[PDB]
Parts: sequence; structure tokens; C-alpha cells
Amino acid sequence: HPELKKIKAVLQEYRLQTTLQLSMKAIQHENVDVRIHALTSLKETLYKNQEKLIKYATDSETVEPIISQLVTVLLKGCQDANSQARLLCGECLGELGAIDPGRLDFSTTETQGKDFTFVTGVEDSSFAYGLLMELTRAYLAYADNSRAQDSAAYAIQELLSIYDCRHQLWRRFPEHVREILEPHLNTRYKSSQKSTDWSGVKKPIYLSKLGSNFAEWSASWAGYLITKVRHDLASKIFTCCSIMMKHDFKVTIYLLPHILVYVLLGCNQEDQQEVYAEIMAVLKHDDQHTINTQDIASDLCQLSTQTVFSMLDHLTQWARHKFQALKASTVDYEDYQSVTRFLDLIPQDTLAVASFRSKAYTRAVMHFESFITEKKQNIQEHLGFLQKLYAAMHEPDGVAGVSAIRKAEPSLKEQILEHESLGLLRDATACYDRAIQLEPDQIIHYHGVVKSMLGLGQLSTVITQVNGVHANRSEWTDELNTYRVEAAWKLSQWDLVENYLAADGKSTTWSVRLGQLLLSAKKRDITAFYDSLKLVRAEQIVPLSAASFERGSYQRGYEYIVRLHMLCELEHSIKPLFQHSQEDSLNWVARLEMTQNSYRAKEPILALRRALLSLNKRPDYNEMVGECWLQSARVARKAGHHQTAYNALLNAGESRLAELYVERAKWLWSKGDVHQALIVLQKGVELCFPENETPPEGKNMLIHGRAMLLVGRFMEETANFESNAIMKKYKDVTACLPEWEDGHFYLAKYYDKLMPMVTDNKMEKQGDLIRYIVLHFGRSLQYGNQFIYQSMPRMLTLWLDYGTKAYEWEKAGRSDRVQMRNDLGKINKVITEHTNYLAPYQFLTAFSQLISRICHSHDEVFVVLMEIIAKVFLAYPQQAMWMMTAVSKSSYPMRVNRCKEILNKAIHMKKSLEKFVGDATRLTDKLLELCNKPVDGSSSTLSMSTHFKMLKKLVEEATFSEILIPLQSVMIPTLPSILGTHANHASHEPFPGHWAYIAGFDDMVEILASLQKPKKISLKGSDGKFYIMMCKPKDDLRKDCRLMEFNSLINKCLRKDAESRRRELHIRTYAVIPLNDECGIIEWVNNTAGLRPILTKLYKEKGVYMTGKELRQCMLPKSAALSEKLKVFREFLLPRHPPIFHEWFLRTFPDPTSWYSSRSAYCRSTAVMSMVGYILGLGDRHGENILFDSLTGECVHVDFNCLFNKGETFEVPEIVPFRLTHNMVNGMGPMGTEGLFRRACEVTMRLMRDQREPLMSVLKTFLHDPLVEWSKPVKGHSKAPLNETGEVVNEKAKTHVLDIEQRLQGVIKTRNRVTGLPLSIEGHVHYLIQEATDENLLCQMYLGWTPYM
Amino acid sequence: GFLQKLYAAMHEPDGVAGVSAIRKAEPSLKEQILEHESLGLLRDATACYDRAIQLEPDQIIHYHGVVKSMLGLGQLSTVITQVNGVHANRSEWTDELNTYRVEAAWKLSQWDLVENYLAADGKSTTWSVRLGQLLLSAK
Amino acid sequence: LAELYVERAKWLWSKGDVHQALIVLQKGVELCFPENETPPEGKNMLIHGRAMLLVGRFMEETANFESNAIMKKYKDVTACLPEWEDGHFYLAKYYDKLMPMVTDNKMEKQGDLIRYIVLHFGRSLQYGNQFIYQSMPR
Ligand SMILES: C[C@@H]1COCCN1c1cc([C@]2(O)C[C@H]3CC[C@@H](C2)O3)c2cnn(-c3cc[nH]n3)c2n1
Repeated sequence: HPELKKIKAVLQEYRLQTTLQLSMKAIQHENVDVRIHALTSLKETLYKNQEKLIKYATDSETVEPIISQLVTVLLKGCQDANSQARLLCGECLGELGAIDPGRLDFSTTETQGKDFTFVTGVEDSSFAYGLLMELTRAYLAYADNSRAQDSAAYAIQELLSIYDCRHQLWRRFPEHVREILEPHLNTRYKSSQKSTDWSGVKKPIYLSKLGSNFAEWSASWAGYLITKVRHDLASKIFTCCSIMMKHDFKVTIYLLPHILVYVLLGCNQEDQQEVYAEIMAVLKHDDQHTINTQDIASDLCQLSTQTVFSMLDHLTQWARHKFQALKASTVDYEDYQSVTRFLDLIPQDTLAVASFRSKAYTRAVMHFESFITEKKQNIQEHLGFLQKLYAAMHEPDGVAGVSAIRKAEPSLKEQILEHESLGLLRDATACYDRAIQLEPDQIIHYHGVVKSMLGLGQLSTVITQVNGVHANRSEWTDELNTYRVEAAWKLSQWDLVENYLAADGKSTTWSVRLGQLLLSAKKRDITAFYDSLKLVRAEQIVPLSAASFERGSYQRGYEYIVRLHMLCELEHSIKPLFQHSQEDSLNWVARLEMTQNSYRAKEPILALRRALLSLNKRPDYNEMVGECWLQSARVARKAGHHQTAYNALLNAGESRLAELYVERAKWLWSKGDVHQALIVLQKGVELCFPENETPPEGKNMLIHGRAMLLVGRFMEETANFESNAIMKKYKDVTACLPEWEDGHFYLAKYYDKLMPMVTDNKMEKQGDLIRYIVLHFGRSLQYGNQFIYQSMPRMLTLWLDYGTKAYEWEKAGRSDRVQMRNDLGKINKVITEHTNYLAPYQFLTAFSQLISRICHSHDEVFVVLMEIIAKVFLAYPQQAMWMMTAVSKSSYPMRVNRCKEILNKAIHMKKSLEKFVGDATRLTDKLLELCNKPVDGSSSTLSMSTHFKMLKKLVEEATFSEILIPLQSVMIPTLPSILGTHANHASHEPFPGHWAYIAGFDDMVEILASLQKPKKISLKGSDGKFYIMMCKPKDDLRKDCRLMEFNSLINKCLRKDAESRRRELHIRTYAVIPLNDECGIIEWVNNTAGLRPILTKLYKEKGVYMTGKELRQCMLPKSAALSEKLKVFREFLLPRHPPIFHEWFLRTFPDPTSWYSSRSAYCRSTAVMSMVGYILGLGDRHGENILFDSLTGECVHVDFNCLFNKGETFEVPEIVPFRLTHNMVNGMGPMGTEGLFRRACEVTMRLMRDQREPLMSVLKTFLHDPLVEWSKPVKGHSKAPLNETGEVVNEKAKTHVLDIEQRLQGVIKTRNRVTGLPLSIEGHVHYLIQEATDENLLCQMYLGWTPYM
Repeated sequence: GFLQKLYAAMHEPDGVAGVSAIRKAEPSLKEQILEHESLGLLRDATACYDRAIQLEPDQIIHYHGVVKSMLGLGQLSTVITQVNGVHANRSEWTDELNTYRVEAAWKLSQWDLVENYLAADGKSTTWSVRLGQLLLSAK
Repeated sequence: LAELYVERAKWLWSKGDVHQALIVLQKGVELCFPENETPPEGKNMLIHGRAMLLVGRFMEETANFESNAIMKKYKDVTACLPEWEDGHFYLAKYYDKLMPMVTDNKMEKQGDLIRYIVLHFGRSLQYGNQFIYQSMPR
């Protein structure tokens, strides 16, 4: 309202992005009507500030944190009970757009799920409070019925009688709720109804005449059980709720679990059997097969399966904590035995069957996985059921996971299932038609045939196709109409759309709803238009509500959130059509960049965009639809299947565009025939850019630059095109578009490719070449950041290598050194210029590499490196100092001098940096002193105040400059996207998020157990949060920190822009900061413990534990035969170590939905990290270093010291690629490796083979990082760097580079006999997995790796 | 374009491929369909045929190409249902496309559909139709 | 009866996915002609022989299989069908390639390897002529 300015002023007295956070806090408010206004205002804000949010959305690969928190709380709004807000947020999410779930970051916002707080017993206070809540929640609703109100009032008496407090439990009562019991505090009340025996009626209750009603069944069975229980206090508590039960079913819901618990406590054997028979009656009763009254029996079966599931989960948990109490007498033992026998009475397979019937797919999978592994059922018999499960859960990794397990040949129906899950449409329609020929009476087959025909874009043959079966089967005409409708509006034949819509309105399918919206848009019907719009927007929210439960919720519901952005674009593209003045504020060009880079997300958006551009008929709205066809072609050629891409190309060629030819070339290039593609391109370039007419104008110059670049790229594969021809092509590209990263970058790449062969690997003649190289690499960096990981590290490597070679030749006193000296002069001059143009954050990437060369021998090269490092420090001092301080405290004197030099230059360049550095050094100094202090005897805890008084003191000074806690979320850069912010970069923010500062430490200091004892310290952040951190006393972090940077780089590739994101592949990166070469501080991953401790704990619970002397019996000398080693392994270590890890899963994650969506993440995480470890040569993966997130199931790898097959140099060679034993296999599930794991190892390897160039480039610098002690340090008598080099070079650096490149390439080089070595593709994954689970290889591992474990 | 029509009629596909490679201009849709027919590829030919049907609905050549490709793919029952849909859309074109229908029927061994599509169809010289006649009369 | 399996394996090895081809042919040769009881049929014998030979070739294609196992599979192909040109011929060819690596390009050590090669190639030319232009020259 207008007159809020004074109120805004007084609120600011108490106090865009600001407005957004206030709106968020308004959404989080409990009041519905508050939320309504808040969300309306927020939607208007988004529509108004679109062009700013779009900047906030696509500024960088990761959106600003405000947008992430916003989308999280909006997804929380979809769980809101009010329909109005959930629609208003169908609108709230569509306004912002279905951003790429990679561009989001839910880690800080998906921090919910405390769960916990078991309700074990009614006598316990937990159930007391829960039953009070049951006594009130609709006691507010029983005020209309006297006996209902009196009943809960009487139950208040019996509850408050035992639970009166005059007082901590009385305070636990809410003030209003305890006020509700105030009229019945202790005033005695009569019974509200009479007592009727439920045992008199025939059993089972669920079947006959009492079960047929849900609440009636619950009350009747509950009263029967009350007559069956023996705990007298429990009997009273259940009788007082008995009257309560005949009034509402939710009291049965809350108490029936504990009711069955107390039954199992005291009951006869035949009583238990009657109860179990009632359970089986609930389970085997499918509502569809029984013939009786409906609408109460169907919902009865549904809700009854649901409530028996909840109570059985409570029981399952009841038995778990019961075993815990037995670990914590005979009567408790007897209750444990009774509940265990009760649970085992029910067949787990029956549980899974019932859950699948009730659409509880996660419950079904959990119960079935427990079923097969426990009851030892052969898997191949239950296979088809498992495929049905994974197909229902839309988890393709299961289905394609099942096939590899299937021994028998796949049935036709299962062939259809496979073709449906994994999308291979060309082969799918053939399978559908074969099924039809086998079985034409069915309908799902014809549903499929038309479906694939839709995907391939044969739209015209679709509508004609459906009419065929329509004439043959008119009854199939209406459910088949939805496909017919889809093609119609996709064909934009609204007349036929009208015929098909008036033909049937009884279809709700998404395509039909789109068709209705579009028809109403054409024949302008504003009111019915918006009516149907709200209708469909609500329709999409319904499934998005259940999927919004925060377990990677956004990605699972992204398909729907696409539809919400779909509808938002639809709406904002129609309101102009209705008002006519008013134009859409949408930036369609940028609204697509945000969309996930996969066909199953982009294509439906572009389909509707084309439909709307058919509705809106502007003079340019005939090439715009052509451009949209072209864009769908681009995304399809990106997403594999080329047929749809080519069909779109056809539907686009009518538009006159030179981009058409670039896209046709790229598509032909995706097929592989570079020759045909280059031919078509050269033909197109001549057509659209005749050389007699310069195209220096408008979009034409851009398209022509792109086309010329594509020709220059093509020319490099076909070995016919001479070098200088490619040279001229790239030079012409540069001359065309001199403000463009791709041109200069690819030209420099070709330069570096030509260099070593033209100059015969003779560095002296390479000066001018390197000059051109670093000239174009830098200018490339000046206009974009798409390839910075390829360009910048390569540039720096080349320049510093040439400098080192010049220094060396100067000492060789050779003839070439002088011209090479002034050449190096030119090169460092160009580097200086780049330093003057580039932004600092660009150099912030690969900053560890810059530091790795500060001991550079050449002095002036070091001066330029000085000028570089200073610029980064001056702009980002905190993030710089952390990676720096390890060098500051290094043992090498020359390294120390160079670090002092760079710090002195920095403080000379800025003054407050002096205070910052002076504080941080002392801070790192006292932290070092901490890491080095010997443990006080054996006490596991230490008081920092008592021991490290100066440490606590230093942070306590106010003048102590706030130091940023080195978290991996604040040591990793965040580049800007190709578009937007890099049009105005050097102002881009490379660390978006709330920097937390060291405000203090917790006086407690844990000390873990290791050969060298790590010391955990907690850091009280300036925000108030506490982040744990551990000193590693004797390890060289330089290597582990450099590897963690590389893993973060991988996460950059993985998290965004892949199918990998769906599987939520994510390498667990935690900060690793060296404080000294000897001492490092490692960010603690909270909620985790080592694998071996986990399993040992599990084995103890089973009592089985093979002894240490038995271990000594197992170990044999290496000279002993391999076969007998294997026989010892098999016959002793295997049976004394059955696979238990699934028990750990069921324990840590009892909630079935969470259990699955966790274990699924375990397979994915261990697969991804194992794969990264293979192509990294990660070694020494003994069962202690793997350790798992006890909240999500991912695994965190630690102690990366053994790198690049450095386990082969171990006394016991490390044969296996990655730690994958039979126990870890069991945790994956009964499917084993062949399930999600292999499919997760496949996509990771594909992403590796794709991003080879950035990863290989960065790793090349890592392998050349001289700071890490590749070999152990020569003692102080003779420094390994001699104190003159300050560096150590790796002799096996080139061997490591070659081997790693080979592993990425996919050539194994395993057999010294087989030499042809055709590179493998995904059979690489199969070979690796066969290389892990192999018993022969596992056995040769020294028991330190614990292969048995 | 005329040279392409000629080489196509002379059933010399290499000539059509040459006329393709010579074209400095963009091939029109009809020339594209001719090129796909000569090159023999099926899926992309179906794509072009559907593009044409969307462009010219009142055509029997494009529908014939679409159904012939569908028959080539081996989507026999789909071919039959598609021919039936075209029949419902136009009863006058069914006589032209009935040969694909009876070819699929004989292939699918639906002798009932064979005799049915043979009774409705007039005298046709298509090898598929005569083969269906011989096969049915052999049943 | 393994004919569909072998043909699907050939279709895959043609498409380029040699890994899927090898795994499918292995699953086939497992399901049909299981290793518990040999294929007594003379027709099933020829089919299991073609399967063993195709698996040997597919193994030769990829590099993850050890040379000894490939030699063994080819020997099994020679055994289960001792009257097929293919088989003897392909095994001679495999031992032919393996010879330069085994003998380390030392003709002195090549002796018995050359003997085995020539024996297998002659046996191959005996029962057929489909490689009489590739066998007899070598
Ligand atoms: C989850 C925790 C805290 O979270 C961060 C990762 N991490 C650990 C944990 C461990 C250990 O549990 C392994 C064994 C058992 C007891 C003791 C500590 O030695 C190590 C070892 N090396 N590293 C290194 C080295 C470089 N980076 N990390 C460790 N990091």
C-alpha cells in the first residue's frame, strides 16, 4: 500500500535480494493467509525483476545462494496443505523457471530430516505427549458431537491421572494444549460410552462385515487386541482410548503400532497367531480381485496396507532398539523373541507384493531386498517382479541393471520394459509392433507404438495412425486420443485440435490439457483460458507435492518443474494476445540456458515455444519458429539420438539461416563421418557467405565466425588438410571475431598441437611459438571462461617451462641462450599484459599451480609470477593466504624466501593486508604448534584452554583480523557462465555465499587413534555455527590439497550438464589445507565413520569376530603359492566374514523411503569415487580410509597419499583398481554390482572420456607440481631441492601422464602379448568390476587392506 | 533437378548421389525425398515423408512413401493400421495404398485380412497384390 | 538353441558394441550348450563350435582378455569341431599374431611356433577353401 514508508522506516530501525529474503521468511510463516499475500507479492516481484533474476540465475554455473534458498522453500510450499498456496507456488516455481538442478545447490538447504525420537512405549513420556496431541488435534473438532467431546475428555482423565505433574512433563505440554486439558485437569469424569466386547465377533475382522469399513476395522481389531493384551496399565490406556477410537481413525493410526507392541509383550501363542492371520488377511486382500462393495473396500485396502506398514515399521524399529537394550532381562529377551518371531512370521516377499499393490515402491524394494538376501531365494525366479518395481520407480539404472543379471532370455514383455526405461525409440517401435503381432488384443502396445512415433516427430503419421485403431476399436479412441491431441497442436492445426478436444473432454492427460489451453488461446476465451490454466498448474503440483520430500527432491520432480516453467512461459506468452501495449517480459533466449542440458527437459519446452510462436503471428514469427526447430535439433544432437535431431533439421530448413548449415554439419559430425560433414559445411558456407561479399554485420558475422571455426575444427581430424591450411582458417576466424573465447582458444590449441612436431621438441626454437600460444590463450580468456581449465593451466605450464629451460641453458652457457633470453622476455611481457587485462579470479583458478612454481629458477620469470600472485592476493586475500601459508611455513629455505617476497610485495601493495597476514601467520603458527604437540599420555580429549592458551587467546583479541575458515565451499572458485556476467566480468563474484570467520574454538579437542594421532578441533564460526577440523600430523597435504582441487573440478563437470546429475553423482570434496609440509588441517565431514569400524561393529552385534591371532594365522609370506593363498582366504576369511553391510543400511536408515534414496546414493557415490580413483591411480584404499555419510549414504575417501599406482611400489602390490570387496557388494543390494553401480560407473567414465582435455590438462600440472615430495624427503643433511632449486621433479611424471591419459582413453595395456589394444568403451567398466570382485586378486592383498572385510 | 528426375527414373542411384553432391543450392524437400529413395535409407526417408505429408496433405505419393517405409522397417501391423487410418481419412486413396495393406497381411499371415483387402481392392499390378492373390488362393 | 544368441552377437559386433556382443554370446553359450553336458547333436555341435569361434574372435578384438585364454578358446573350437576351415584357420591366425610377441621377434625361438602355425593353417585349408587366399600364402 502507499503509506507503508514510515513502517518500513521503523522496521529498518529495528533491522532486490533483500526483498527476496523477506518474502522467504514470509513464506516460512505459519499463517496461510500471510503466505497467500507473500507468494502473490513474490510472483509479482519475479515477473518485475525477471531481467535481474535471469542475471542472478545464469551469471555463473551456480546460481546465487538466495535463489537456491528460494527454490528450496518454494518446494517446501508444495508440501503445504492449502491448495491455493501450492497452485500459487506452481506459479512461484514456473516464474523463476526450471533451473538446471546442477546450477542449484541444496547441500546447505537439504539439511533437514532429524527424524529420530523413537516412541517405543506408551508408558514412556514420548508416547504420553503424542497421545496428548492425539487427544487435542481433533478434540478441537469433537466439540460438535457431545459423546465425541466427552470421550476425549474422559481419556484426558486416564492420561492425566498417570501423567499429572505438579513438573517437567507438565511444562512439555503446550500452554494452549494444557489449557485444553485445564477444564479436565483432574476433575473426575464418567465414561462416555458403553463397553462392547470385540472378541465375540467371528475372526478375521478384516474380511467379514467389520473390516469392510476402514475406521470400523481399525476400532474393532484394536478393541480385540485390547482384550488380548496383558499389561494392565496398557489395558487401561487402551480402554480409555477405545471410546476415542469409535469417533476418529487417527487415534487408531497413532496407537495401533504400540497396541500391537503391547500385544507381542503379553499374548498367548494362538492370540499371536490370530493377529498374524489378520495381518496376512490385510496383505493378501487385493481390492481389485475381491468382489464386494467398493469405495470403502478399495480405500480400506489402501489405508490398511498403509497403516499396517506404519505399525510394522514401528515394530521393526521396536525390535532394533530392543536388541539395543539387550546390548544395554529375561522378560526383555522374551519380548525380543516374540517380536522377532512375529516379524519373521510375515513373509517379506508378501510385504513387497502388498506394498507394490499399494504403490509404496521404495517400501517394496526394501522389503524384497531383505527378502531375497535373508530367505536365500534364487534371484532369477523373482526377476520380472524386480524389473516391474524398478520400472514403476522410473529408475532406469535398476532395469538395465536387472538385464545384466538375467540368465534366461528376456521375455517379450520384459523386452518392452527395457525399451521403455532406457530410451532407444528406433528399436522400441519395432518391439512394440512385434508385441502387437503376437498380442493385438492388448492396448498398452498400441499406446507404445503411437508414443515412439510421437517422439521421432512423425506427427502427421501419428494422427493418421490413431484413427486406424479408432476405426478398428472406437472404445480405444478416447484413451488413445491424448496422443492424437498432442500431434494436433504440435502440428498447430487448431481446427483438428478442436475436433479432438470436442471429441473427448474426459481425458486429463498432460498433452490433452496443453491442447485445451492452446485451443482456448486461439479462440480468445480469457476466463476459461485462465480457469484451465489454474487447473493444469494445480494438476502438475499434485505429483510434485509427494516428490518434494527433501531427498534430492528437486531433481526427481524436475520433469514436473519443467511443466511449471512450461505453463509460466505459456501464460506470459498469451496475456499479450488477450490484452491486444503489454509485452512479455520473458527472455526466452536465456530462459533456456537455465534448463537442464538434456533432451527430456529442453524438448517439451521448445515444443510449446513453437506452438506459441504459431499462435502469436509476428512478421519475424516464421524464422523464430525456425530458430526454435534449430535449437531442438541442437539439443537432440547433444543428447545422443540423432533421428529426432535430423527431423527437426528438416522442419527448420524452410527458415533461411546460415546456422542451419552449421547445425547440419555438427549433426553429421556427431554421427562420425567428418568428411561428409565438412563437405556439407563448405557447401553451406559458400551459399550463405559468398567470399565476394564480406559478412561483417549483425548476427551474420557471428554465425560466419562460428561456421569458419567449425571448418577449422573439422580440418584437424581428416589428415589430408595441410597444417598451414588449418592455420589460415583459425587466423581468419580470429580476424572475424576478435572478442570471442572459442576462436583464440582453439587456435592456441592447434598451435600447441603443432609445436612439438614442428620444432622437433627443441625448446630453443619454440620461443616465438610459445609467444603466439600464450598471446591467443590469454586473449581467449579475456572474452570468456568456457575453457579456462584447458587454457590457463596450459598457458602457465608452457610459460614457466620455457622460463626454466632458458635459465638452464643460461647455465649451460650455450649459444642459443641469448636469443632465447629475449624471447623469454617477450613471453613474460605477454604474460604481464594478460595479467593487466585479465580478472584476478581467472588466475584464482589453478592458483595452486601458480604457487607450485614460485621456486622457479629464473628471477625475472619469478618477478612476473610475483606480479600475478600478488594480484590474486590483493583481490582475494583470505582464499589466497590459506593455500599460501603452507609455503610460508615450509622447510625449504628458498621456498620460504620466495613466500616472504610475495607477501612483502602484497603488503607493499595494500596496507590492511599487512594486518591480515600478520594475524593469519600467527594463527597458522599456533595451529601448527597444536598439530605438532605430542598427545598428553593417552587422554582422548584435551582442553585447548589448558594446553594451547595462546591459541584461544589469539582469536579472542578484537584486533585479530577475521580469518575465513577454510571450507571447500569457499576455497573453490565459481566461474561465470559463457553469457551474461562475462560480458561485464572482472566484477564477477567468484565466492558467492556467506563467508564464515574464525570467532573461536571449542575448548574440547578430540584425539583419534592412529600411528600418528590426529587432533580434532572445532571452530566456532562468526555466524555461530561450529565446523570440526582435524590436524594430520605427518602427511604432505600439498598432494592431497591439489587432488582435492581436482576433485572439485570434477564435481564441476559432474554436478551440472549431464545425465549424471539425475543419479546425483557427486564426489565428496572436503577442504584439505596444508599448514606446513608436515602438518595439514582437513575439513571434517560430519556424521561419518570408517568402513572397518562400521563392519567390526556389525560383526560384534552378530558376536562373530575373527581374532587378531587368527589374523596372524591368515597372513602368509609372499613366496607362498598364490593358489594356496586363495584357498586360505576362501576357507577362513570368507566364512568368518559374511557380508553384513545391508544390516548397517537397515539400521542407520530405517525409514524405507530414506533407506532406498540413501543406499541408491551409496552405489552412485562409491561408483563415482572408485572410477575417479581408477583413472587417478588412487591406491592404499584400505577398509579404514573409505568412510560413509551416516545421513545420506555417500562415501568419503581419505588419505590420498598413495597416488598414481604408488601402491605398486608398496611391498605388497596393490593389484585391484579400487576397494570393492564382497561386503561392499552386498550393501549395493542383491543385484550386486550389475545394478546401479555399473550403470553409475558407466556414466562417470563417459564423462571422463568427454572432459579428457580439461581434466588431463589440470592433472598434467598436478603431476608436475614440484612442491609435493614425490619421493620421501632427503634428510636435512642434503635437501632434496638442494635449497637452490626449492623444487623436486618427478622422474615418473611423464610415465604417470601417459598412463593416466591411457586410462582415460580406455586402452588397458594389460597383456604384454595382446598389442593391438583397441580402446574399450564401457566394457572398460565391466573389466574394472571384474577386476575388483575377483577373489584371486583380492587375496594377494595384504590383510592391512582387509580384503575379507 | 531435371537431371535428378532422370537419373532416378533410369534407376541409377549413383547419378542421384552425384546430382546431390553437385548442388550448390539447398535441396528442396521433394529433391530430398528423391535422394532418400535413391540412397535407400529408411528412417530419414520416413522423416522426410512425414514432413511432406504435413506440407502437402492432399498427396498420395508422400503417404505411399511413408507406408512403404513402414513396411520396409517390418512394422507390419503398424503398416496395416496406418493404411486403415488413411482409408478412414480418404476412402479414395485406399485403392492406391491397398497393396501395402495386403503385403503386410500376407506377411503377418492374417489370411482373413488378406482376403478382405483383396475383395475391396480392384485389379492391381503390384507384385504384392498378385502375391497375396496367389497365397490366399493357396490357403 | 543358441542360433538366435549367436546371430544377435554378430549383430552387436557389427554395430560396434563389441563388449555387449561378447557378453551376450557368453550368456548364450552358457544358457544353451551349458558346460555341464556337451552338445551331443551334430547340428548343436556345429552351432556350439560357431559360438566358441565367435567368442574367440570377439575376445581377440578386445584387449582385456589374456592371450592364454584366447589360445584356449581357439583350441576348444578346434576340438569341438575338428572338420571346419574356420576354427583351425582363425587359431592359426591368432597364433600368427601372437608369435612376434612371444618369440620377441627372434626367428630362432619362432621354430615350434611356426610349426604349430603351419600345421593349423594346413589343417584349415584341408577342410575348406574360404581362406585359401589368406591361408596358403601365409
Ligand atoms: C572423515 C574424516 C574427517 O573428514 C575428513 C576426512 N577424514 C579423515 C579421516 C581419516 C581417519 O579416519 C583414517 C584413519 C582412522 C583414524 C584416522 C583418521 O586414521 C583420515 C586419514 N587420512 N585422512 C586424510 C589425509 C588427507 N586428507 N584426509 C583422513 N581424513
